[PDB]
Amino acid sequence: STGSATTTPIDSLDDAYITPVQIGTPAQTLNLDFDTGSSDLWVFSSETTASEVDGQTIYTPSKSTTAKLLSGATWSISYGDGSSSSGDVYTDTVSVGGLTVTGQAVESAKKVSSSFTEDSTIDGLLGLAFSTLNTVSPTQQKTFFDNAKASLDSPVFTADLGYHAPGTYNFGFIDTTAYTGSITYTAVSTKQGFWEWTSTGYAVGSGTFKSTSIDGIADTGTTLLYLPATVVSAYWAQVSGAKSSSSVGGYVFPCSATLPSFTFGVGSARIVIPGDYIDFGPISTGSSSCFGGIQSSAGIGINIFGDVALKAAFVVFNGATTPTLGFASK
Ligand SMILES: CCNC(=O)c1c(-c2ccccc2)csc1NC(=O)CNCCc1c[nH]c2ccccc12
Repeated sequence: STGSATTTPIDSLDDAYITPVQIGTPAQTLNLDFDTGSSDLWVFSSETTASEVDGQTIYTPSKSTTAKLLSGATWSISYGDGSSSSGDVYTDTVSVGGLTVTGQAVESAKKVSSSFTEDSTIDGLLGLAFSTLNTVSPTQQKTFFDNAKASLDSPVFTADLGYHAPGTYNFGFIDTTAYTGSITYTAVSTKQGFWEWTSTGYAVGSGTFKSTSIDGIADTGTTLLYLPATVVSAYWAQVSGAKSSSSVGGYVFPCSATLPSFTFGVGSARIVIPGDYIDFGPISTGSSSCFGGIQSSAGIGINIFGDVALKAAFVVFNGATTPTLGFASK
């Protein structure tokens, strides 16, 4: 089997991407944020504290003839940005772009934090990292991909995120028309539960490529590109007037600037992130100071190849017995 669904930026800055998902019988369609950096499929629901719902579409398990309460199961997750959510668990039928999993754990939110309440466009998250990160207790649950994998034509999914435009998530096949050149595959460590790999280096604009190992994660659920302070300083040094602002929480730059590209290495291959992908607009409405899309990972503890990086590429998440990642230009 295979599945294919369109993913759409939630706003004009590509702050996140939402993908429609069918849950239950009859189908309830929710727009979920496909997140290769976490492993819980959780949703706004009829159980969510009412003051914490502000425009989201909710899953109502009582209206699904295939929903079953998973007895005694709860979940609770906290992310590095400080956001969180928690609740109970149902199993139900979940479909993505034609690919169906029965008995998928659907984690129903009783509580969500302010960042989630404030994003009316995101009805929940669909985790695509490794199932070892799943938070359901006392019995850990599997991701959608883990559940679907054996049935797929090939045990893979691909992310093709658009810049200011829709893109595609495919499950079970590689669309050879969706990229240019070849796909370069690179080794993955699953030890931290992430799609963790090692970039071979970087360049800033038309500058010389610096060969250096940068370990980090391929994370569709993080907006920005978080890299070591040395690398980030080298990038922003090329933008006149750019500075790290403690008050704003990272590098900012004059909105009148033309940003250089940023290149990262995948083996001998090179993915080029155009400069405009790195512009995240005024820090506050009407400001002429703009927020940068490349920021320091110092204090995260890991580097994160988030949407800013991934949207410059066609990305293969290969869930073969030894997982790997593939990157192609497009
Ligand atoms: C800044 C978002 N990323 C993280 O927190 C994160 C971290 C992390 C750890 C410590 C400090 C900062 C970041 C490691 S892996 C990792 N990746 C994820 O956690 C992926 N899931 C993001 C879920 C998420 C958090 N806030 C949102 C708001 C809208 C849509 C999705 C979200």
